[PDB]
Amino acid sequence: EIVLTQSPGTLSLSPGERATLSCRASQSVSSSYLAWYQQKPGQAPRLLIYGASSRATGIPDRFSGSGSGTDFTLTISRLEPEDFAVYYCQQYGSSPWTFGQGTKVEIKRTVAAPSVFIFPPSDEQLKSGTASVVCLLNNFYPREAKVQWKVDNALQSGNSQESVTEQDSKDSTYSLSSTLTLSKADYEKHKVYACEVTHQGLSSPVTKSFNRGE
Amino acid sequence: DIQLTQSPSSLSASVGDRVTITCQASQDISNYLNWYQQRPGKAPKLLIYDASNLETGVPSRFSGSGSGTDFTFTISSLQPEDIATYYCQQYDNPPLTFGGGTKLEIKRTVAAPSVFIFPPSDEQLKSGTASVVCLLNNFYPREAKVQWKVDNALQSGNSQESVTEQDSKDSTYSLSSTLTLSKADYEKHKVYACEVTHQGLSSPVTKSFNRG
Amino acid sequence: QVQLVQSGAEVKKPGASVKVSCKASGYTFTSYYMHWVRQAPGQGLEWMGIINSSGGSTSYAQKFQGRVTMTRDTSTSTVYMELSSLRSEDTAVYYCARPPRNYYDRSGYYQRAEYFQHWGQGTLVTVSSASTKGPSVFPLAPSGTAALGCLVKDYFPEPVTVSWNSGALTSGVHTFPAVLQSSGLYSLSSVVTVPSSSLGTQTYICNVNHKPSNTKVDKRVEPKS
Amino acid sequence: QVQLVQSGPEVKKPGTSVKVSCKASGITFTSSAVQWVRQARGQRLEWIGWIVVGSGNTNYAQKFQERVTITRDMSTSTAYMELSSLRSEDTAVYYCAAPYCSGGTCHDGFDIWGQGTMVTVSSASTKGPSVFPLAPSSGTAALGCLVKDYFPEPVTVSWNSGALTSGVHTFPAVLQSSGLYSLSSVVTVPSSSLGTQTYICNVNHKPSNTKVDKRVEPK
Amino acid sequence: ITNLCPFGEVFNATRFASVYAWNRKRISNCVADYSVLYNSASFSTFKCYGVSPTKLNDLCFTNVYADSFVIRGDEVRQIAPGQTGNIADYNYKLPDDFTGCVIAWNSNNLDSKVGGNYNYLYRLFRKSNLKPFERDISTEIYQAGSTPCNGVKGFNCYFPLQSYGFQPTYGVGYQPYRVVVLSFELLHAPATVCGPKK
Ligand SMILES: *[C@@H]1O[C@H](CO)[C@@H](O)[C@H](O)[C@H]1NC(C)=O
Repeated sequence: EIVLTQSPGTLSLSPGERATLSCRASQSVSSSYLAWYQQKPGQAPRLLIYGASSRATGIPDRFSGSGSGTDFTLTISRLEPEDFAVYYCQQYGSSPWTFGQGTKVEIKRTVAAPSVFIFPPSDEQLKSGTASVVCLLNNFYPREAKVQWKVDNALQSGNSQESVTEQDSKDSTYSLSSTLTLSKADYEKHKVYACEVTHQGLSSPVTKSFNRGE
Repeated sequence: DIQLTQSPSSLSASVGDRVTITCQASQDISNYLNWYQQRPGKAPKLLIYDASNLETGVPSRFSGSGSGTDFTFTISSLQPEDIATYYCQQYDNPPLTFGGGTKLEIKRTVAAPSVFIFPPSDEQLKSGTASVVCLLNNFYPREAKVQWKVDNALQSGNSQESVTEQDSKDSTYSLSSTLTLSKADYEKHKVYACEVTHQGLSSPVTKSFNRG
Repeated sequence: QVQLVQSGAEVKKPGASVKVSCKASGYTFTSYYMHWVRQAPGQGLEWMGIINSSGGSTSYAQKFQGRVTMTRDTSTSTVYMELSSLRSEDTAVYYCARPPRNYYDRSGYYQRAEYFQHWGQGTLVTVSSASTKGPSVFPLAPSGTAALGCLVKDYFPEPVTVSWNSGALTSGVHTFPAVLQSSGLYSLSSVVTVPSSSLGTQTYICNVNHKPSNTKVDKRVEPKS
Repeated sequence: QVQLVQSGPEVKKPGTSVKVSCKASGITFTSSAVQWVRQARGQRLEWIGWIVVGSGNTNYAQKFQERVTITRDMSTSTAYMELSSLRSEDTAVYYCAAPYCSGGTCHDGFDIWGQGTMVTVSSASTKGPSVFPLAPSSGTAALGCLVKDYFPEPVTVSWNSGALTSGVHTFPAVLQSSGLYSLSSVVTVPSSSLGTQTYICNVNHKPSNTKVDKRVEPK
Repeated sequence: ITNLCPFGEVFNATRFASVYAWNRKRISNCVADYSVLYNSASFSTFKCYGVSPTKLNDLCFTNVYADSFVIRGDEVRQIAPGQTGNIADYNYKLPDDFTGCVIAWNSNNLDSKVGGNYNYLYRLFRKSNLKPFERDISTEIYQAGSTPCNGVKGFNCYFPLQSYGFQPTYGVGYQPYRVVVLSFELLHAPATVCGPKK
């Protein structure tokens, strides 16, 4: 096999800068048999570059490719918020047609405070015997956030699950959803439900709360 | 002349089913019968010649049979791009004659239309006429109701509809309705809306704009 | 590589005559018969007649006898169909169709093979007193998925052809069939759906060609501001 | 319109086989080639192998040689990838790719890709999802939907049949220790449109063949 | 015009050529007895263009050509003027003004093997269609893209020939068929191939 090493593992840059991604092969590979793909979240790979220097049809000029022998470079000049993706290099001139590990290109942004929302379980879900409480953290950067569930001023542990979206292609923010799951009985034993958000963009932790039945 | 009666005039079937249409000749025409497929807006393309022979390049899913007066044409695995009108044609005796045709349609899952509305261009307003366009995109089934409302007043007699043929890929249709007024009448009103009723919509969907 | 390329769509007054051409390329012109088949809008196919490309002998269907003349020019590899005393029923798309050669079987019997393996693109002939008029092209400005388009209005006769970005854009394109307005002029619209993010980046231009009036219009459509 | 279209998501018990289809349009299929690649959740692309349409010659990576069979059907212009001896490590999204070809000439790279086919291999059964509204409270408000207790991935969530897309966030699903999956899809809208505009979330689970339209109202 | 033309050599030959490397026998200065052909019932295809076979014993020609090869049964229809397909475009092309006969018979008992007969090949890839009566026997790697192949197989670099692998199949259309094409040439020159009556 031919080993494809991409460098670096992750790449954080502000919009407008120039990103330089390196792809190295364990032995020489023909230039007209190296390709660059761009993969966005929830999307198929897209042919960015072929032949190590040729742009596929409809690909913008800010994408460029170069290199030879055992070293190839994909350069994204004039970086844009929509360019957050994983970029892959593939050689297809010698079987097996190996891929690189990919390079994660992320966008730098001003610090943004999350917007915190709370949703009590619906009556339809209560009739089923299980209760789900959702705390939503909307449009914050950086990724690092802390969510604490409190039931009657009692800190919860081992019963909540978080989910973070990918970086937005427009404002480069993140969004978090935390789901607290209880039984009908356990949910109805208590009164006040609160989720506490600690984040860099907040001077003090922000608690959003609701009262069961009001 | 020898008359070729085709049956059925039109039909519909889902992807994967077997379809068999028939062509009957008024007199004996031996096996000199051919089958053409005409996709919308293009010239007929020969698929079967001499009632059983597959034309070179034609997929094996097509077949034909017959000799004498009765002939059949069959698609084994119906495919999205088989949407066309099919004609039989004899050459046993001049003049050459064709069948009446058989319009084949494709059944698929119900898809709701996407509705867009387009105010008249300022350039067209200069000419003294206003055309409002309502677009329904990629829906099934074909039937839909487009209703124009001007300041909530239902309009009839001043609009025209045009429907595309079934798309060869996704088997959906598209529709455009154009409401035409004079500039004087157009400037007299504020709210322009088109209302769409379709099987893929639980409730009618309205798209509107204000002339301002 | 066989090509049958026919002359452009025409409008002719009633009682006049029309001559449709069919230029052949990619094969020995004189080796094949040439047939003519016409199709009225929304109707079936009708056989008109046959011409020998070598010697120019013809045979016409009875209902067109005395009204149609079929000719051939070997110098330009072109076949002509001329129809006179045009009526409203003669409004149709006219096609030249080519079958393979005939052959002799083992017993010496002449066998015909009149199945049409090649066709021209067709020629729309409109029989009407109305005068030719070039169209006006108006933008249908856009707002996920957005939609834009071009409205081609007040032209005669059919057809017009609409391409997008000089043919670069084909996906999501719907060119609707024309409608005959109450003013006797035709009108259609061509729309296309695109990604919303592309609204501010990619330029969209519709190219409209009405050949019967030699009208070529390029219309840039941009979101309203 | 030039496209490659793959089959829908599949759930297969371990040890069985899965056959993914790849239909080509817009291309001279007879002159092209189709490569198959797989990507695990949050992982790298993994080359499986390719086939030449005209000859049917195949070449596989060493890992799939004994387990994969790639074929084509030229009467339908459709290529196929079959994976046998399914193990839990085969749960991934499988892509086909092909170069565009003009009759005899072909593009010098795989520029056409299919949408992908999500294949999950496990012993658990197929369970449809239950959809619950997260209603907005009483200058911008937030609403959404809860898609709970389904297996396996994926689920698709749209709003107002695709009309509403600004401000939407469909969070990646989390597998709740019971072995079923839960996901939430929210969207933010101005506070003046709750009592006037109607919002409906449309969830589809192809593996269970379940279509649901849930309206969200403010309490 | 002297002795008899050796048609039995062409028709009853033990082995036939691959269609991409079709054989041609040039027949000159002899008396040709075509009765052994058109009075036989063993042929599944017998089509003559520009001439009736029943008159061949009463005709004279400058030269005659006999081309022989093996193809699939469902491909015999491509051996005719104006046809298309892999055989007509890439292996054996008849001219539009062809004057001659196409004669084909099923040869499953001769050219099929239970394990497949891979001696018979056809050209699968070519940059352009063959001119009439052109023979191409090159084995150069076909270049599908714009990248030179340098004689090495790979992506967009394919071997241009493919074997039939004839087997005793169930459908006759898949079985091998032997084809003889007779071309009758008429130049401004004395006739050297004549029927017995002339
Ligand atoms: C080939 O041999 C058979 C049987 O021996 C004979 O009937 C036939 O005429 C021969 N073919 C020719 C062209 O002489």
